[PDB]
Amino acid sequence: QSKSRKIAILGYRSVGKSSLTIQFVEGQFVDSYDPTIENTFTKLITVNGQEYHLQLVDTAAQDEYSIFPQTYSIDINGYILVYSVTSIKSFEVIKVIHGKLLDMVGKVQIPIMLVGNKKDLHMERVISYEEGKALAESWNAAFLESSAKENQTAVDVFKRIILEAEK
Ligand SMILES: Nc1nc2c(ncn2[C@@H]2O[C@H](COP(=O)(O)OP(=O)(O)OP(=O)(O)O)[C@@H](O)[C@H]2O)c(=O)[nH]1
Ligand SMILES: [Mg+2]
Repeated sequence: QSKSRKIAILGYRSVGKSSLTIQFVEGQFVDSYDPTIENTFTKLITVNGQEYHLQLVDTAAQDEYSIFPQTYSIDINGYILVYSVTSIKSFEVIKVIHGKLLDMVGKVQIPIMLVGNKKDLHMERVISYEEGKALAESWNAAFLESSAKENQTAVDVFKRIILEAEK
């Protein structure tokens, strides 16, 4: 009765894939990392009374040239696509990533959500809320903005991808 989830987090370099994950897992914010290394965390959380066993695959940076597999993994229960509100490139890239992710997964019922991270960097935003939101809507995906400095926003990200898979 203790549910299980493997979640993959995707996106361009330095968008905050690791920071969000670490903030959600260890409750702290970090200034540096090992960019091209894949990392996997385990985290237990109770969402609405139900206990979930979480595996979080913090993938290495990908761009428009990264190879996406042609076939999905059964054991992966959902995908978080991250970009930074401070980087146009990361936004262009997350669209390419969604594209290649959709080729890989086909019609299979595995949730994909979109996260615009670094919302706390007000003076460096180059992507509006409406643009991320409308992109997500065009994908029939969920959308949140987040800051890896703000624990509750990282919580809301993972909670939402879990809830999508229950839908
Ligand atoms: N202010 C602010 N800085 C952030 C936020 N998220 C990440 N950063 C910073 O952005 C830089 C990149 O963060 P990472 O978590 O390493 O990004 P990443 O997606 O894991 O990048 P790769 O591992 O290279 O793929 C780091 O210096 C972080 O401290 C955020 O939400 N707000
Ligand atoms: Mg990473």
